[PDB]
Amino acid sequence: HMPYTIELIQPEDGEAVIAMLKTFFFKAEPLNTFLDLGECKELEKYSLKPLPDNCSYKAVNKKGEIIGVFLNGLMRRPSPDDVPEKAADSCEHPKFKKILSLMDHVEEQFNIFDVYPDEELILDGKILSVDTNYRGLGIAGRLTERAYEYMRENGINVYHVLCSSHYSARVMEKLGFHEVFRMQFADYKPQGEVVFKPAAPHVGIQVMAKEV
Ligand SMILES: CC(=O)SCCNC(=O)CCNC(=O)[C@H](O)C(C)(C)COP(=O)(O)OP(=O)(O)OC[C@H]1O[C@@H](n2cnc3c(N)ncnc32)[C@H](O)[C@@H]1OP(=O)(O)O
Repeated sequence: HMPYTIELIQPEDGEAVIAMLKTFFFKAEPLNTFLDLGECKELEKYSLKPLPDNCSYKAVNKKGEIIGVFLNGLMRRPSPDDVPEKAADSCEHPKFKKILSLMDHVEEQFNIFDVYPDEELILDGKILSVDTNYRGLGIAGRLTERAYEYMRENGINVYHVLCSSHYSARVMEKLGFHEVFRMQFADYKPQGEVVFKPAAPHVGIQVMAKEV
């Protein structure tokens, strides 16, 4: 029950975070749904990568249950010659590899520091999820406000969130973000042919940003 606390997520919390995301987050993602992604250990491992950056937050109720998370990573301004490690490289899951390959392609097509060339460090919002028993109560907004406190404490001015869902992008707009980059699924043809055709409201990847 409530009030809930908002706390820093520790690496120890990884199993509990994954359990929560399986019930409330992963199955709602449109690319996951389009591919009919089953149980996917690679997705779970990839989802936990931001935690050691020590800027991910959990909402925890009076029973000690995680009822919301906002997983965040830190993004440092790249040098022109830096090449990012391809996430899809060495992925063993063929369906999930297609998703990571698209993520790598977005990274090659758009650099957030082209929008913000004077910024040295940007906060990267990766996964925002709230328990379906506790939605409409402002938990997402308070998780986001906790990240604003991290940003103020550390001199970070820009919050970046990549969305694969039209509905996710609108949630971020309601939270005060704006779109800075779009790539339509209909235009993503890495080997000459379309790979993704999710349900109609989902037109493409939308990168959202907020100056805070
Ligand atoms: C980085 C990212 O992943 S972007 C974040 C998007 N995440 C997701 O889409 C995961 C699935 N959805 C969720 O986990 C949640 O619905 C969230 C995170 C989008 C919203 O969390 P909440 O704590 O409910 O946020 P909040 O209280 O502000 O409600 C947001 C809106 O959802 C609507 N809503 C109400 N009940 C529900 C429900 N059961 N499911 C979805 N949305 C609901 C509310 O009416 C509210 O509308 P408004 O913004 O016009 O006022």
